[PDB]
Amino acid sequence: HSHPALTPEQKKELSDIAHRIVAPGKGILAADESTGSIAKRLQSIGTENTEENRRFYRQLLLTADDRVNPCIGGVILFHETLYQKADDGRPFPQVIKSKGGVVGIKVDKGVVPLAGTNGETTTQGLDGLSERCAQYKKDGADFAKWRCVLKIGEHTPSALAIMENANVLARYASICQQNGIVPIVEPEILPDGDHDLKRCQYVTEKVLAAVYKALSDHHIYLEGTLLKPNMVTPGHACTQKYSHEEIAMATVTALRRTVPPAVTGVTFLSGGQSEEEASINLNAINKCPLLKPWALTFSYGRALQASALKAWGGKKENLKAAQEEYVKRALANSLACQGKYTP
Amino acid sequence: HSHPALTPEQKKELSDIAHRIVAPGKGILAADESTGSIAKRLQSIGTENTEENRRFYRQLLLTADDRVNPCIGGVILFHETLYQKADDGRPFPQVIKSKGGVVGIKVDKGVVPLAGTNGETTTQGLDGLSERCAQYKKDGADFAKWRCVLKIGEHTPSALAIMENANVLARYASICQQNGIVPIVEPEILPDGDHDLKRCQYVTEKVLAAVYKALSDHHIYLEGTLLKPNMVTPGHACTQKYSHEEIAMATVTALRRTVPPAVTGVTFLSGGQSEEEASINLNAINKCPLLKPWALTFSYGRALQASALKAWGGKKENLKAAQEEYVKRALANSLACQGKYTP
Amino acid sequence: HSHPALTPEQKKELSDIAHRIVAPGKGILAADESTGSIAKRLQSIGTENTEENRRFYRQLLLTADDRVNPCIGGVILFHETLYQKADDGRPFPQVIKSKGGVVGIKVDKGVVPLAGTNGETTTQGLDGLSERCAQYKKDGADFAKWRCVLKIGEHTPSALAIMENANVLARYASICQQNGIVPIVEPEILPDGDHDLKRCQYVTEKVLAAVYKALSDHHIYLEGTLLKPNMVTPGHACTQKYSHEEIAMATVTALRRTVPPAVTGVTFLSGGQSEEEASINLNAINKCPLLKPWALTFSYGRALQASALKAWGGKKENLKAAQEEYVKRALANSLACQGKYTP
Amino acid sequence: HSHPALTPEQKKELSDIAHRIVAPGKGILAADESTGSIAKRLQSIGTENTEENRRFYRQLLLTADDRVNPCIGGVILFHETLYQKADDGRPFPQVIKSKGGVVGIKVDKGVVPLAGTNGETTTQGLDGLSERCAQYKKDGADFAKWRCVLKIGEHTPSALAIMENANVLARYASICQQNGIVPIVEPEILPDGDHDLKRCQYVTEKVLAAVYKALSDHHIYLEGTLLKPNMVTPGHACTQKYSHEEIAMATVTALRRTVPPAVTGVTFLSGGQSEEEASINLNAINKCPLLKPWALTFSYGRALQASALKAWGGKKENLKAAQEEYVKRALANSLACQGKYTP
Repeated sequence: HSHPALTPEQKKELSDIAHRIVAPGKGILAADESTGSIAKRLQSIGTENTEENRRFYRQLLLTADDRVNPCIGGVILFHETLYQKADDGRPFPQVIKSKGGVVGIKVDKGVVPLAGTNGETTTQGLDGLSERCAQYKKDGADFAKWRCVLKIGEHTPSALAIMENANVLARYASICQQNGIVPIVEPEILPDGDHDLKRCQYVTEKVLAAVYKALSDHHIYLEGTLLKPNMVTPGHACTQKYSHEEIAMATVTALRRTVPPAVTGVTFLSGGQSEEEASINLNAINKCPLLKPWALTFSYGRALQASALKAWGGKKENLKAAQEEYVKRALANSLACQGKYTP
Repeated sequence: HSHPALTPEQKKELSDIAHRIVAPGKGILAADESTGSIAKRLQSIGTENTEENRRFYRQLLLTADDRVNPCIGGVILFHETLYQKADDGRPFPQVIKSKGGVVGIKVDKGVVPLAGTNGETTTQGLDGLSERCAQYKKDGADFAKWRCVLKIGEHTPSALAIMENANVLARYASICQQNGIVPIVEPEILPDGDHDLKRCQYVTEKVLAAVYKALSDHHIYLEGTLLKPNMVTPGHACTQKYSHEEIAMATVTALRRTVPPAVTGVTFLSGGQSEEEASINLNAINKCPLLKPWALTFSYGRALQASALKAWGGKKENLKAAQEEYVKRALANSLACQGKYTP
Repeated sequence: HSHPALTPEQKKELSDIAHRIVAPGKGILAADESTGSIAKRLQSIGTENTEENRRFYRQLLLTADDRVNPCIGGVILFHETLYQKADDGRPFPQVIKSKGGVVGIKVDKGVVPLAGTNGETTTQGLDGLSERCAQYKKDGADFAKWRCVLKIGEHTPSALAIMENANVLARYASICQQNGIVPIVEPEILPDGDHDLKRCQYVTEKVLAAVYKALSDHHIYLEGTLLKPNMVTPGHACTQKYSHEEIAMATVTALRRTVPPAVTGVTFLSGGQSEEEASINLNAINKCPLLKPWALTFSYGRALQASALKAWGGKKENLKAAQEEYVKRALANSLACQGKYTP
Repeated sequence: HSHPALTPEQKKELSDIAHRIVAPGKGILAADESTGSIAKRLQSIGTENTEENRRFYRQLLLTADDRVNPCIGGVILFHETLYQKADDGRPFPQVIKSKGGVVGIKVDKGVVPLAGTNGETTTQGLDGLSERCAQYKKDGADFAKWRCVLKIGEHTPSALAIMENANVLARYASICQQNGIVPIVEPEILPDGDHDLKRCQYVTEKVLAAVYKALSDHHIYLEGTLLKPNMVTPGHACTQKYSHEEIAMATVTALRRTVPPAVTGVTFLSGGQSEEEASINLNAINKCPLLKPWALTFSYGRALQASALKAWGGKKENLKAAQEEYVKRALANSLACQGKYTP
């Protein structure tokens, strides 16, 4: 017997938000760095960690030139950044919505170790998620993000890790879709270790298959979700070298065997890659001569803002220059969304 | 760790056969009627059941005019019909391969009752399937067929029935793909009972999701398989009337949420429908304004040959007339494969 | 490959605690009533809800006569009651440990609705459970409790509800066993509705089988856990009347088909039963002529303290009389643990 | 909703047969050796393989002295041996039933390779099993046997192998229990390789847990089945030496964590062990100071008849001497069923 989890109006608004995010040529900026990760990033540049420094850095990211308006369709924020205001007086959700963006929020509470496994982790943050999601929906957040970690090792990932992460992702997506918030499912597979394209493709297919089976078990409206996978790439210690066409073929082949075409868009990770090779690989993925029935776009945390963070230096007078670097990367990644990129 | 079930040459030949079957404009004739079903069909026309009568009827089906050559890309046969010869001297696999067809064979051994359930059945025929598939591959069979039965009732289908049928279908597809034979997965959902489009769509999504999860568990090469579903249609005793656009929208929506686009083609059933409404519904399915990244074609047992069986009458001198009726339906269904059909 | 979740010393201390709790003749008092439930219970007696009233009621429960010392081996407390002190100066964990009890704590955060189902709920409270369990282990808590709710209806419980509750219970038990705390798994099946013994036994067997499969998937040390099921009883609106021997036979039969004998003890619920019929049914369960290879004891919330709450009346001078009623029930339930009870 | 797979009379007769087989002091002789295995065994002794030689060897096994009457409660036969007659005129089922035995039959059709795995096999023989089981029930067979093979390796057994073997075993047990035949579930784990007690215990617990979950999914009457596991023993190439008490503790510990006490009996394998060490290990298992709520007995193929096959030599005049050796082993194993054995 069928009891509908969503009314057709809820399905319509979720599909409308999900189509607005991964619109052709647009992508996602991931400004969701928590205090420890952004503390390490501000320590690398050599500045102290203060609320004013983080607010100024996200001012540099969010208040850029108007040329990024058909570049960034969605912005993932922290919980703190939702309640911070710009110096003009507008709060950051209004700054995002003023120039055509969609406000997001990273809603997980970190990783917990799984007992009995070889360093496998699950994700935390399911308690109070309905009240928090209603509160973020009142504050302008229209989509969310949840990050699961899986690593390739000797016998890892086991069935327990993939099963638990798929169940937690489906529970998260159900709770988010009850409150009118488009969930972004992110089964990140770590590129650590030494493993070729074939094993990474195998693990990607198994993890994505268990994820979509768990999404089918929990009555998830697949047209109002987004997928956030990592590109099928060799490990860091792998000695064999692969062309970008082989990486793109492995990624599109691992995606086409699992992902149903009702899913609205696919937003790739950077995943420890360089700033230029991520756009090169995304341009190669969008140039693969297969039939890809979804949006292939970017959700880059480091690969959008690393050059801007370097050219900033913690000094205010460098601002525009740093912003210009960011704008450059955004423009490049927009062409990487369309297959029209060339370096 | 990954141990490949198939070498790249096996993947290439399976993809080549699967692309040859569901080629644009082509479809599947299902002449696989066993002795009991074809005995009831010959009793309805009023002729005795003899080997010569069945051989003559399949002569009428297989030796038709050359206008069905870009209509029928594959023909499913019985075990007996593989070893029967035409009166010209050519055996029926050579008659099929001479005009551009692909020879198939129905390989299951019927249905067995599942204990503890409410009239739910599983499918039989896994023993000796590797030797039988190698023998049929020597005799010209390049694809196979396996039929699972699921009915919608009060609390049926249960989890046990869908789990068992998906596991048996995946085991069948693994055994067939080991021998170079493209498997056709057929999870038929019975249209008996009174149930609307929404419950049939719900059961279709759940059954197809469990089927493709079991196919992912058994390392099936999804590019070298075919899918044989039933159209999402209301029950026989359902009082509500639905347009063909609503049936087509429900079918394409139930397919797009589950089926990954690596699957080469989708061959629909007739499923107790009339001869004209099946082609009308297939033309409506191919005219749906959604993005459908696979081949939508027909595999019609009764809806191709019912008019030919009626116009035959068991008399030899009627032959061409009966054949002409069959040719008409084939031509119509070819346009139903392309969306260019109109009655 | 096997990576041990627990060292042998952790297994030894968990088995020692679990053997100390369900020792022969001993049982569990469930004083874990939260502020809403105990607010309804104090409203039924006609007293206001204050911290002093709840502290005095749990003083009446915990500081009773020394005749309950071979009666109660474990006491489940609230989070608040761990930090409340008696008027003598001893905190309530020290009052429990002074006379031979084991301190427990109810650690879940309530129930959340499951989307798409017919009124089915999952349980909340997984975030921060490792830090909370280490904190409670520092404060004297040696076991925990987690309550999942499942109801029998038209098509409920579905596979989604039992799967999600079993996975959440196994995750809870893993997190508790990492910190040296014996988990008590409670899959409560609601007695609401009209259903006979056979359907309640069927649902109990299916739920307990999925629970123990999920416990096997998560590497749970089964010798250091406890099981908290409900007695297999007909519904509230069921018209058929059953003897206590039939209820006991259905309970022992549903337990013997699922529960492996490595589980240390089984602590039954009251489950909305009367004060005397719970002890009668437990005496019947311990008098069943089958081989029961675990501890059959009680964990009664209402069926231990209802008469004491009634004879208290909110007046201090009634105290001993109220306590005497409680002591009576405790003594009776101790005989209900041993099969030597008679009314 | 519950539809009973078995009436109470069917449950009563299955429980009666299952209690008659594993009666205290009794065990199972496995004379089910097929023509290839018994051909290798007769080639080792140096005699030709003929129907008369196999009939005479099973005459030596089945027509022994009356001292084996409270030793052997059940005998597993081949399909051929059911229809062979003794020289006195009685067919072999009547020879078994005359002195208090129960006639069994090995009903599987061998092992099939699983594609994509590292040398993992599934079991064959599900087709026609209802008609074959009704035929064997007419011919005096009251129980059956089915053998699944699982090996421990680098990453084997995978989830696919254990899932498929558990599903096939549950389907087999359902089909056998529909026809009034007690199924004997045998998940044999191969002792090949080099692995300690801990990994063999881990694999035994995982395999038995998935087996009993699949038995719960298929509505199997657990009181009318038998379990046929292998003893938890180190590998053949394992360098570490273990006492018989450690092997017995590992076996009873792996059994107590999984097997519910509704299962009537546990019949251990020999599993490539010597003739005396199997009885020594079974005596150690029955002397373990844990609570074991089922029958612990033997089902020995080679460890009962190896000395009789050696002392036979293919010569008729040696008969009684060979039979005497067999009787000795049977007597020893009867004491190994009771814990009263000493060498």
